[PDB]
Amino acid sequence: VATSAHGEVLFAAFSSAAPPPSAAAGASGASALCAFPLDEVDRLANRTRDACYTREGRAEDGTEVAYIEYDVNSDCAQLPVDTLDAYPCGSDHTPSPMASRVPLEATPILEWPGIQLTAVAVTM
Amino acid sequence: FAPIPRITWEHREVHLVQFHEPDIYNYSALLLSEDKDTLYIGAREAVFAVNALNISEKQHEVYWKVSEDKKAKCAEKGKSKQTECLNYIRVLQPLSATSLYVCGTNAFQPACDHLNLTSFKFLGKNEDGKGRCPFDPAHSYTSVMVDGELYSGTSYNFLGSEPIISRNSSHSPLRTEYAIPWLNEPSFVFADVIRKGEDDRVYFFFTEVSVEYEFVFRVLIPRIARVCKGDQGGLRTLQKKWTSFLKARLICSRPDSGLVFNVLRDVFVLRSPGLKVPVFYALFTPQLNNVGLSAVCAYNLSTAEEVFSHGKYMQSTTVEQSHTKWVRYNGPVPKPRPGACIDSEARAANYTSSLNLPDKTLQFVKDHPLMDDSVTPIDNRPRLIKKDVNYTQIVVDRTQALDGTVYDVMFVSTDRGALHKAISLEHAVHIIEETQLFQDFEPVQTLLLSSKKGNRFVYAGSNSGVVQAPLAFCGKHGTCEDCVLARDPYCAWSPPTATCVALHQTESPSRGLIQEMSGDASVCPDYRQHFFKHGGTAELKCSQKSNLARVFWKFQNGVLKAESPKYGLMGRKNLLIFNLSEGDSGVYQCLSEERVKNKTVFQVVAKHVLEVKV
Ligand SMILES: *[C@@H]1O[C@H](CO)[C@@H](O[C@@H]2O[C@H](CO)[C@@H](O[C@@H]3O[C@H](CO)[C@@H](O)[C@H](O)[C@@H]3O)[C@H](O)[C@H]2NC(C)=O)[C@H](O)[C@H]1NC(C)=O
Ligand SMILES: *[C@@H]1O[C@H](CO)[C@@H](O[C@@H]2O[C@H](CO)[C@@H](O[C@@H]3O[C@H](CO)[C@@H](O)[C@H](O)[C@@H]3O)[C@H](O)[C@H]2NC(C)=O)[C@H](O)[C@H]1NC(C)=O
Ligand SMILES: *[C@@H]1O[C@H](CO)[C@@H](O[C@@H]2O[C@H](CO)[C@@H](O[C@@H]3O[C@H](CO)[C@@H](O)[C@H](O)[C@@H]3O)[C@H](O)[C@H]2NC(C)=O)[C@H](O)[C@H]1NC(C)=O
Ligand SMILES: *[C@@H]1O[C@H](CO)[C@@H](O[C@@H]2O[C@H](CO)[C@@H](O)[C@H](O)[C@H]2NC(C)=O)[C@H](O)[C@H]1NC(C)=O
Ligand SMILES: *[C@@H]1O[C@H](CO)[C@@H](O[C@@H]2O[C@H](CO)[C@@H](O)[C@H](O)[C@H]2NC(C)=O)[C@H](O)[C@H]1NC(C)=O
Ligand SMILES: *[C@@H]1O[C@H](CO)[C@@H](O[C@@H]2O[C@H](CO)[C@@H](O)[C@H](O)[C@H]2NC(C)=O)[C@H](O)[C@H]1NC(C)=O
Ligand SMILES: *[C@@H]1O[C@H](CO)[C@@H](O)[C@H](O)[C@H]1NC(C)=O
Repeated sequence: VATSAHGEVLFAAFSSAAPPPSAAAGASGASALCAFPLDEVDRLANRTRDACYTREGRAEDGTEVAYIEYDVNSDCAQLPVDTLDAYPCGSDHTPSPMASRVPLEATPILEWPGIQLTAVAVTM
Repeated sequence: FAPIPRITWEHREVHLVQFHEPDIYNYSALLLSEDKDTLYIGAREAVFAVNALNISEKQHEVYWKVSEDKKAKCAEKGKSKQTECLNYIRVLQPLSATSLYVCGTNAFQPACDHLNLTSFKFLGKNEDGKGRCPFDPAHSYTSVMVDGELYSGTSYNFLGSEPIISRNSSHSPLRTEYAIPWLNEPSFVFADVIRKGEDDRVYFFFTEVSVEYEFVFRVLIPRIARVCKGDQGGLRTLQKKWTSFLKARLICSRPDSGLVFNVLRDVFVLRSPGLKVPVFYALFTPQLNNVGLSAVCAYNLSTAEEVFSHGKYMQSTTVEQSHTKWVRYNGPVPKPRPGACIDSEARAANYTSSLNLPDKTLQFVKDHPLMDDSVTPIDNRPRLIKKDVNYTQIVVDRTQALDGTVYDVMFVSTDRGALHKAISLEHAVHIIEETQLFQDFEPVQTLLLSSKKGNRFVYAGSNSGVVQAPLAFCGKHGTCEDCVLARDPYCAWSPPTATCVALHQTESPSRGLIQEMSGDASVCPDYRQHFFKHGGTAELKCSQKSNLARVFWKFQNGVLKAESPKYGLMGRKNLLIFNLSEGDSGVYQCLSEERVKNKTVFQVVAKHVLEVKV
């Protein structure tokens, strides 16, 4: 994250995959740096929670945005609207563990074709 | 497949005692006292004590109703305020001579308490029944009180995402692991202690999603499991966890017919006065294409004990390289045996408890709770397979016939409030009778047998009330032939009293009594008058109880054909003479014919003397 104190943007180095999950080495593999503002992170997690709690993970208009991950015998629900405000961090009655169908998308700011990024530090 | 119930008793034609409290529903928990004279009923928001000899006699009552602030709390959690947000009694167990251990769902706050029997008032112990009692009245649940410690199988939470087989001990609390190898979406059916160096065991029966099998949809599989009473958990690993938990497939099928019943519904332990080994009578239905079918498989405890004691375990393996498959483990098994009890052998190797077992053995059982061998039924086939019936609960009474031949009497309840009485005759099922216990066709949720001298009864609970039935209705049988033909080990014909009596109940002489399970009514020793107007029509009423017999009419010593215009059959049994004239007068005989073995048994049902006026 940006530091000079602790920003609101997550800077993440990604590398393309080799055929255990090893990044393709040398000039055959590339790396990229993506920025995911943490508010964008929270916006999506919040809408994943909201869908899964109140509108069966479907979320109007269309649909199939949230589900229960890791094969847990739970399902998304049609709970009252008030659940969102009453239980922000959930409860014994809310669906868990939740996960998004919709991914959090970022376009690179850095795209290095022959380099395999291993460490990130950002300042301002 | 098993035939149709030989005789059908309407709720109207038999003596059945009923019990229900106005505005009180879901009579799902039944428990009778030590003395067997007081049956306790656990319903929705109430507990009663009724005279077990006449369930209609209400002795004591106690309520445990939910507060409006607790109902609204539950409703705010999107549950049904007037349905699910109420106190469903789920745990009704003996605690002492002067108390019972009671747990209810309680608008999804499982709560436990002690019912003071001398007062029939709750003690307000207000214990958190999380793990002991389900939150949801929909969730599966099972409990057995062993040495004043509750052994329970249910959900550990509100959503029913966490299953649990645990012991609320206080001294040594133990529970299962929250892992697929241990339990994979189970639906609890039954639990009991199988008592004896050798330790006692606490068996558990349930249906869960199979790991060993793969099909179009996820396949369910019945499970027999056990834990050791003396379990104290592991020291370094399995801290506060079962070290004695082993499970296996419970197989109920006829393969030459492609019939597989992979959903367990009920389990009854036949505790033989004679036989040293108990027999589990298990009730199953198929997961796939149930339309519906029911099967009753009987399992010898020794068989299951053989699997848990000497059977090879199953290994889980990684397969290409994101999948898990389960195969027979043929590798080295640790000693002491993983999952075994603290027996004579262990004590010799200076092992006093699970707390001092090697980590090698404890790790093994934790990673291998499932056995490769299936637990198979006696004679490797079901005792009964029935079609067009969804059986709900089962009870079995081991009864000695006049002959001395022992029959295991199967009382099986249906999802339409009926009870079937069946016995496995010579290599074929005989369904003696069926009785409509509930006039409202309410499914029998719970069933409980008292085979004790004097108080011989079956007690069935549904959402609408409770019913009390005897084990036989010998008196309903009119003739000796009718008494014998029933092929009920409970019923014998008494020539001195001219009544069909209940053998092993009545004070009639044993040596001078008639019973033949062959159905040969040959062992037995051996006129409604009408006057109708000319031209008029006659209805000659005739009826019998065998659903397996057909009736035909006879006039002037010949088999009359009930065809238009002169004759007609009303309701397939009542004869209709249409145009009365001089020649129609005389004797009309209604006769029945029923096949027993190869032979046919003709009986004269009705005798009529019809006289046509001029
Ligand atoms: C994701 O959803 C959560 C709620 O489930 C959002 O949290 C709520 O966000 C508001 C927005 O600021 C918070 O209000 C503010 O709190 C600060 C703290 O003192 C106060 O100074 C402001 O005047 C205002 O009242 C609210 O407290 C917070 N509630 C919780 C439980 O966290 C979150 O903001 C959402 N994030 C995104 C990106 O949508
Ligand atoms: C349930 O399973 C147990 C486990 O074996 C069965 O018990 C055993 O049955 C065998 C079969 O005969 C008995 O062996 C022998 O019986 C004959 C009959 O008189 C006798 O002459 C031989 O000398 C020998 O004893 C074995 O002893 C017996 N053991 C026990 C503990 O019962 C049991 O019969 C099975 N029950 C059902 C309903 O399947
Ligand atoms: C406890 O016993 C009561 C007594 O019968 C059971 O009541 C019944 O509950 C079912 C629903 O679970 C009612 O069925 C209906 O379902 C449709 C489908 O959506 C719904 O639209 C209707 O409004 C209604 O809920 C049934 O009519 C009702 N019986 C009576 C006489 O009201 C109760 O379900 C039992 N609870 C348990 C856990 O067994
Ligand atoms: C169980 O219920 C009985 C019924 O009242 C309770 O009995 C009373 O006990 C007190 C002493 O604690 C006596 O002084 C009273 O005379 C008893 N009354 C009767 C009618 O027996 C008993 O105490 C209750 N047990 C518990 C643990 O509360
Ligand atoms: C369920 O577990 C609780 C947890 O301890 C048991 O509670 C103890 O019960 C004994 C009497 O049996 C009391 O003397 C202790 O003071 C209680 N301690 C606590 C923390 O509650 C309870 O008895 C267990 N119930 C059953 C049926 O096994
Ligand atoms: C046996 O039980 C099954 C359910 O296990 C019954 O099937 C249901 O019947 C109702 C009645 O219309 C249908 O609405 C359901 O869709 C059926 N469900 C399934 C899975 O088939 C069956 O009718 C019962 N039959 C008997 C003879 O008891
Ligand atoms: C007990 O059963 C008998 C038999 O008819 C009945 O007369 C009596 O009223 C019943 N007792 C109660 C309390 O219902």
